[PDB]
Amino acid sequence: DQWVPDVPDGAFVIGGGDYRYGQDMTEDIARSLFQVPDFNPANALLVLPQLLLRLPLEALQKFKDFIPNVLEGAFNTVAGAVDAIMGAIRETPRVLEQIL
Amino acid sequence: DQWVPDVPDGAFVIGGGDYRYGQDMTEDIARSLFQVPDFNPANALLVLPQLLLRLPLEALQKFKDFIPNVLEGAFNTVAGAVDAIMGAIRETPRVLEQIL
Amino acid sequence: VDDAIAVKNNEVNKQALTYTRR
Amino acid sequence: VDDAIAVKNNEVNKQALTYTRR
Amino acid sequence: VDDAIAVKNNEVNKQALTYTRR
Amino acid sequence: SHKFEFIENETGTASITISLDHYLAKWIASHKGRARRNVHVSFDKQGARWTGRMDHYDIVRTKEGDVYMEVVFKHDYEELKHIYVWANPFLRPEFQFPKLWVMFGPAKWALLLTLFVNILRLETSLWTLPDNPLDISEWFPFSLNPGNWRNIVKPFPFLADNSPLTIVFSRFKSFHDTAKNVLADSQLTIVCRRYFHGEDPHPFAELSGELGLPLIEGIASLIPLRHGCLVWDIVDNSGWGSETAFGGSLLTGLVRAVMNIASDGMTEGIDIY
Amino acid sequence: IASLIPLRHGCLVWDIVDNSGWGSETAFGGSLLTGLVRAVMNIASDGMTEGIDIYTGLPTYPGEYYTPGFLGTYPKAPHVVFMESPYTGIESSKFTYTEATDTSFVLGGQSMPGVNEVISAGINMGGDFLTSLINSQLATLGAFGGAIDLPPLGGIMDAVARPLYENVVLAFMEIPTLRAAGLSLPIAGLEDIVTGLGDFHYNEGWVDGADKAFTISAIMAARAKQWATRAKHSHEIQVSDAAPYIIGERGHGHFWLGDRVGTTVLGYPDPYTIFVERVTKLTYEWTSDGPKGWTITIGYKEPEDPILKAFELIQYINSNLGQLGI
Amino acid sequence: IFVERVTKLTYEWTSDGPKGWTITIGYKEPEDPILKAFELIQYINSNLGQLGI
Amino acid sequence: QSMPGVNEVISAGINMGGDFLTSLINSQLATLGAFGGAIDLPPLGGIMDAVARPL
Repeated sequence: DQWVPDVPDGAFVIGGGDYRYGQDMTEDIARSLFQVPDFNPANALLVLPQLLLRLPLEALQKFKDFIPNVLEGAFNTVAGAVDAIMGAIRETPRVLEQIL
Repeated sequence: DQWVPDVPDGAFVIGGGDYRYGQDMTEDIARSLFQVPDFNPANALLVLPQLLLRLPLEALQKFKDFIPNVLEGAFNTVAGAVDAIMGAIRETPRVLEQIL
Repeated sequence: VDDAIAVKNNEVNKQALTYTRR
Repeated sequence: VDDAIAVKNNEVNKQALTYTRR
Repeated sequence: VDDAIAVKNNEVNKQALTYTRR
Repeated sequence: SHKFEFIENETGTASITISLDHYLAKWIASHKGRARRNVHVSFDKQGARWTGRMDHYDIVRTKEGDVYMEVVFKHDYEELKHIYVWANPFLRPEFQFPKLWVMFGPAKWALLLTLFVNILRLETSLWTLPDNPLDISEWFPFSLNPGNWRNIVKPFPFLADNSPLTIVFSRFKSFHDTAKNVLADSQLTIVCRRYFHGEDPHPFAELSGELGLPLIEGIASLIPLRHGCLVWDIVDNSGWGSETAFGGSLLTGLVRAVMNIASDGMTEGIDIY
Repeated sequence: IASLIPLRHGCLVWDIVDNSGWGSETAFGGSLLTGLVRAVMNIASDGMTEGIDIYTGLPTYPGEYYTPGFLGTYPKAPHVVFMESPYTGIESSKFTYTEATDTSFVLGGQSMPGVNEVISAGINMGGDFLTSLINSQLATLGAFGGAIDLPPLGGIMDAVARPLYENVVLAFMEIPTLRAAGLSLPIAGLEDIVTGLGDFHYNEGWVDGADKAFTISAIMAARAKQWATRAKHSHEIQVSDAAPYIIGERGHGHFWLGDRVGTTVLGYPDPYTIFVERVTKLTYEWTSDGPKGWTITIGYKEPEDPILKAFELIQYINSNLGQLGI
Repeated sequence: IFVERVTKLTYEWTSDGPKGWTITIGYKEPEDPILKAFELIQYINSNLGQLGI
Repeated sequence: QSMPGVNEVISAGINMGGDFLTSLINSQLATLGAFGGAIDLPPLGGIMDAVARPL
């Protein structure tokens, strides 16, 4: 019949999804979703966009009025917003720029 | 008789209060209470005191020991505390003060 | 005897509707 | 018969004070 | 008689097990 | 046989036992025969009227050979158990601010307005609220347009409401659950009467004056109500806060008294007249 | 099969069976004069209204209904009628009709998943990026010892704001229904016509939320409350076994638990009408005097003993009370 | 004289004529303990509905 | 419900991660390069903890 419930986010469907009806879920994979990565000064700017990709789009859209030369419609999706934010990063700390 | 309960905060009373028994309430008005305002470099020091006015006195009184030339009893109310905190603002960033 | 218990059961069922909605 | 049901009811109303309070 | 109320009580006790457990 | 029960601030019930060869028992059984499927009763005696809606019916054949129908009805009070007091009646379910419905006022006004705003919601009304929405002078001409409504509140003048000052609050409670404690602590009765055309007077008619003229002329034309409209009211049948009696004697009569809540809110003084 | 999939003596084998062909082909009613009316149900695009479509073709039968020694019901073709016409064999019966109550369902209490989070994130981002913007370009606080950076504000704003926005947005739903105006209903005689409750009806009923079902699907939670509040009939009958009908499993009896069976009601205004519903309960009793026969409940019926209706409400409470503890 | 409010009225009629009125004066608990149980179950269901919110 | 302290230890570690990461980046590695001047990356701990909480 014409009415069917909407599939909930992450619900198991025939074939088991990614984690095979949950049998392939582990504590390591689960902790990787909510924990901040192990980071150090060699990794930090690769770690930053992995945090920004967690964020809802209406949080990231507070940066739209600050970034110069944003690409047309980039803030319409989260991956486009994070690409716009990383496009604005300059590789020297704010204090050195202001001394210079 | 001599006992009457205290009128609760925001309760409707005869005449309907500000929002006319809640009929004049809208999502735009209600969101203006909990959303942070839309801000940009031209508005930010006008936006800041609107955030400070949300705060309880227990939060704002932790600035009292730092601000010079405070008026007598100014931190006894929220509007008086925000007026004292905005009196402590200087129109240049902390790094430029420290370089000079 | 059983019919008297049955009559009282029917009256209680009619009075339970004060306290319930199905 | 209905008298015996009335007596049984009064005994249960009393025992229900173990399990209830206002 | 007390026995007729006791018999029906015993039946309700066996049907209440549909709805409760230890 | 028939039986009917009235309860203060609770759902009474009623029942009729009838022969299956009665033409009205045939009308109750034939749900094909009713386009508008619900069945209502009224019992009228000495100016009192029990009205209610059928919950179910049984057709019973006993072992001994007796065949009969039992019809069971719930009193019109049951409407209040199927009406919910939303946090804001004037907004969609998708957005509910402020998070609590809260009202302070005389108890009769505070309960009846909390009902009236949910009746406005249920009747899909777009009416702008006056400063006092229960003042009858605001309801006409061509203002409230109540002519099609199933339920309405009896309006009254605010300056005459002596019922004790109180707080009514809900976040999606039923109206019964909302009013339960307020009615009990204020000692108030809610009452409902269905308006029947051609036998009742108009529900809002009153003759106040020196000459006893109608207070609003043409009130049936100005405030039309459909046949069967359920008019809600609250009545002060315990004068505990003004003048009444709690006891007395057959020899010397009842002792007149007043109760007042002292400033701790818990203790009540009794003053004898 | 027995060597490849060994199963021990006593193994409890679980299955789910479709004894109500409601979404494919079945019957909800008919007449002793002209037969049962074959029909189908479909849920229309709102999730709440069910359409009934009536088959105009001549009835067909499942292939088992030709086989030697078979007895039993398939929901495509129910056959059993308990007649309460003259020469009935039923000892006693109660037939009950309950009207539909509620006409719109209200759900909720908590905002949908992520709604509170998205707001709180915006307040964290706004307060922490504002004093970052101010400290970086615009201003500083002149304290007794020199300049001071204004603190990050996002945590304290989020704190003071939480009581004002938590469970405000997408926290409730109202789902409407065609009950007042008109529907076709799976009751004998209501399948082809349109009837509504009338202008006077009960307005709202609350969908219970203790397991949070509305956050998975609000329509499905209201489907369950619609079902609990439906117009329904039930018929409880006391009858001796194996004439006319054998009671036993499919292949051995004419019907079993869950099967669609018909019956007629003695004093009903249209004496040939067959009400059809599913067998929900069977009870058998034997004494030192022989059998008492079967108690059959056709359709869904509340416990007749009101104490068992008290136990049924208490079972639902202890289940909801358990999830509120989680 | 004890004065209190009429909290319940009930009228019953039969093929034998009227049985008259049951009047409850003041707030009395239900006489049948099963109805006392259904009253406490109504109270719990009202509370469970607010704990879910 | 988790044993007491378990939810708090996780929340504390997420509050430390975003706040110390952006402190490290603003101290030594980068700036956000806005239309005027330069901008510090805002403290991220509170917003991480908020969006992580239901998980």
